[PDB]
Amino acid sequence: LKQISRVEAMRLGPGWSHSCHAMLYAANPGQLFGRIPMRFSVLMQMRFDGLLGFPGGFVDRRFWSLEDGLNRVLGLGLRLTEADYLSSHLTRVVAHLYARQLTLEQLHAVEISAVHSRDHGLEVLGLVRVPLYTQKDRVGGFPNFLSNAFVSTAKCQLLFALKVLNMMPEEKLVEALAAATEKQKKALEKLL
Amino acid sequence: LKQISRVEAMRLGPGWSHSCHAMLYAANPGQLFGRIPMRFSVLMQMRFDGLLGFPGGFVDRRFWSLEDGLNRVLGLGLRLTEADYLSSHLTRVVAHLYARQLTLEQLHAVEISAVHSRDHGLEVLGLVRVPLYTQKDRVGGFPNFLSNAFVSTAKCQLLFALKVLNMMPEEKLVEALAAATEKQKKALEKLL
Ligand SMILES: [Cl-]
Ligand SMILES: [Cl-]
Repeated sequence: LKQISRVEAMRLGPGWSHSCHAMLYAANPGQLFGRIPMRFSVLMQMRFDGLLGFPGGFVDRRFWSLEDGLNRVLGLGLRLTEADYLSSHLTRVVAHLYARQLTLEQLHAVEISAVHSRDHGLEVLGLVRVPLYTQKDRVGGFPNFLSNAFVSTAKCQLLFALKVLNMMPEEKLVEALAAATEKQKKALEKLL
Repeated sequence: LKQISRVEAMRLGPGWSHSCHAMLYAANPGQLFGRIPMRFSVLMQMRFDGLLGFPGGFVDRRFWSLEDGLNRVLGLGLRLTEADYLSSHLTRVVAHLYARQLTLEQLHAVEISAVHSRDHGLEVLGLVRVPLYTQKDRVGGFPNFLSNAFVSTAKCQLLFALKVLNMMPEEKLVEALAAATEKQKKALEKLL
């Protein structure tokens, strides 16, 4: 999945569309069932098209910079800047990823704001927290989560961000994705 | 997937576990992008194990009837009865399904209550609305939704309930599931 610099992406022809998305996350000192460390909580959402993705959407560059556009397309009813920028990937779409660490209290505030948003029940069908832990059965939690259906680029963006923000070791991300994919294969083999 | 009567399920040995779940839904006169009829909204949720399911959980029959247990395990921070019962299926677990039509306003109230619940961010990671429409590309909406990962029995329960409550024609449910499964197959073929 080709990476491109923000400033080079901005020079692409008018035939290129730009999407901007935000990964909002918080340290989570919670312990599921009092024994499984949650470590972090990340917000994703169910989109109108039945896929999981990050808050955000397409930015009309006739009106807005990437950052000004981002803040207007989050749909969370709620100021991200270049300081929050992570990377851009070619998917004729360039997908721009931003990330911001909040307190867990602030992350909950976003969830509350979201349910009261104007976009709730239209383009956004509900927020979900990503489980980053893996249960003893080696599938419950993050591997199962990664076996859901994601909008183009979002799954790759999630895994990229977890790595580069030092939220999970690369080895554990590789394992979780392998477990997810094996699960999908086995499930499809039962059906076919 | 074997069906069993409620009263026969109640006679099963102590080696059988019982789960009770609720499908809360409302008529939705909304039109996505002003052209796609939404028809109904149904609530599901992201569980702690990274799978989509209905609100509910295991009922300890040493303490509660199926109905008394159901109302205590919803996790929505909020009275379902035998009148709301739909069916029971053998999955060593019997999965009991209940359903209740609310106003859209009441359905939104449940979403608000849920984000403020004691279980939010523990066993429940967020509610989502099911998109029952299909976009012009024949995958956006319900087929994509059905391509997510579901906890045992939930996907079958959803499709069963949509049929028997006359919310979607059987032909359209069959089509949506076929589209979902073909999508999963094609996606897995790209990876392998
Ligand atoms: Cl576990
Ligand atoms: Cl469409």
